[PDB]
Amino acid sequence: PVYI
Amino acid sequence: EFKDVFIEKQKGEILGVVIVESGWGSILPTVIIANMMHGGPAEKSGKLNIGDQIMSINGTSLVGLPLSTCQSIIKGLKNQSRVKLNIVR
Repeated sequence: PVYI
Repeated sequence: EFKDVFIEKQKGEILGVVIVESGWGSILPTVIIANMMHGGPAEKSGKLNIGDQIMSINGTSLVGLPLSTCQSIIKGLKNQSRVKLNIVR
């Protein structure tokens, strides 16, 4: 889920 | 409860976390740590744990802006050595  | 998070890491290690729209009671219109990279500086530190609401990062106030906006805030500081966040456990 798109890691920041 | 509010808490000033401090994630000391190195560049090229973003942070390792996932945020989403705070659909909870909405105590503070911010994002929710829905996921975390179990291995990066996020898990290494410990100060950051899933189920927390992040308000502002290094001054960047998130309390009000959408999710996409917040994501941009963090992804922007992908080369930081110290992440000073103000979230509420």
